[PDB]
Amino acid sequence: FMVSLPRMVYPQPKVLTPCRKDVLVVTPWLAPIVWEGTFNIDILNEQFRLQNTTIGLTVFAIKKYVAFLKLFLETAEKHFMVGHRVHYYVFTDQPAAVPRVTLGTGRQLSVLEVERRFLSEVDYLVCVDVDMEFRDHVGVEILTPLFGTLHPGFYGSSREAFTYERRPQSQAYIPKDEGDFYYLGGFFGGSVQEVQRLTRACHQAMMVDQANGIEAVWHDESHLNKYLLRHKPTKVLSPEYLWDQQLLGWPAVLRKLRFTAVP
Ligand SMILES: CC(=O)N[C@@H]1[C@@H](O)[C@H](O[C@@H]2O[C@H](CO)[C@H](O)[C@H](O)[C@H]2O)[C@@H](CO)O[C@@H]1O
Ligand SMILES: [Cl-]
Ligand SMILES: [Hg+2]
Ligand SMILES: [Hg+2]
Ligand SMILES: [Hg+2]
Ligand SMILES: [Hg+2]
Repeated sequence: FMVSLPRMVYPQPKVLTPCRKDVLVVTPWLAPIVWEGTFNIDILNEQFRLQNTTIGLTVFAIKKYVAFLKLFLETAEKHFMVGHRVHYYVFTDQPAAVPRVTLGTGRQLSVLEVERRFLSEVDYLVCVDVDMEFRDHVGVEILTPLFGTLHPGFYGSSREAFTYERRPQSQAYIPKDEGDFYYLGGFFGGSVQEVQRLTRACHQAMMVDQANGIEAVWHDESHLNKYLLRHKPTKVLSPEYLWDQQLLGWPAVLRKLRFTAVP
């Protein structure tokens, strides 16, 4: 049950004025493609706060990667879901190496040394790589049952150029005449149920490949792409959500660089 939104004053949407004329803002299966300018964050914040939404953010930090936690968490505190309940889940082999980061109210962090728990603690799960930093707003506009993110190196490429697994012997196999986009393995999410279904499917597919003596060209990411090809995401995030300024610069098509690789 969703309660009524309160009176709100904002610019009237214009039916005869396209949102963006330079990019595709909706997929052929009617899933929004999230770009700056396509959403009014005030309306979305209201909708999700009225639901008392809790977002889980998971990251794996093994060995040397634990050194990326401080910047990752510090910037997440400034840009990730500010205003909503957030639960960070840090999976690491070095519990004592996790930095003591100051968190805002309503936000907590759990260190898990290396899943029904997720179902009772959060509404959505966002899974990302730790050797990154938030540089701008990453909010509720991304929340949906299942979302994938456009790889910054292939968003303007033809499917034939996508680095999908091309060997029929692999469960991640995708022929040259199939494929919508090339999604990143480093940033996906959705409801806990959908995320667990995706990870469960990926795990099983990778076990089958292993038994068959084959490893997908881009490992987990290859299987992620096969999954999202057969189970269309309900929202697709633009490259604004995972960029590498050192390697790709800052093109005009990107009004904001929200989450980026650390040089
Ligand atoms: C079109 C192209 O060759 N782009 C490459 C990127 O692919 C590459 O980033 C890697 O991409 C592969 C999949 O092709 C994996 O996702 C890997 O994890 C990425 O690091 C970048 C950086 O090497 O260089 C170009 O942009
Ligand atoms: Cl992840
Ligand atoms: Hg718009
Ligand atoms: Hg996850
Ligand atoms: Hg997997
Ligand atoms: Hg996967």
